[PDB]
Amino acid sequence: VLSYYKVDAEGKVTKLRRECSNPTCGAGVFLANHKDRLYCGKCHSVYKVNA
RNA sequence: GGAUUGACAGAUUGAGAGCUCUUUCUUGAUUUUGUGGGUGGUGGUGCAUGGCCGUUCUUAGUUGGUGGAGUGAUUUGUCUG
Repeated sequence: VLSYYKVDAEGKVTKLRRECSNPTCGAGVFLANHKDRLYCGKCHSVYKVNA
């Protein structure tokens, strides 16, 4: 239950909740929307400059 | 269509222990809940024990086989100098 799919008609999908440009990962781990911060969960402090 | 785990920051806390709360993120069969059953315990019992030690005892004492005495417990042997 992670309802951030953003699937449209046409059979096109793009990703809600813009995700991490993590060097550790292949850009699959999703960031996390808080106030004054968007937060990575795998590397639990990476890429935190505000929205 | 998720068992569960972990986490920046803020509150919080002596304490960048998220322990617990807000925000959501992270991981994904290992765990988690209950039952039985275990493990651990510088917890009790030293009067339930082992082992070790100390002491009786820095002394010269202890024992039995065959015989003898004695109904016997026991004694002689292990002695008078």
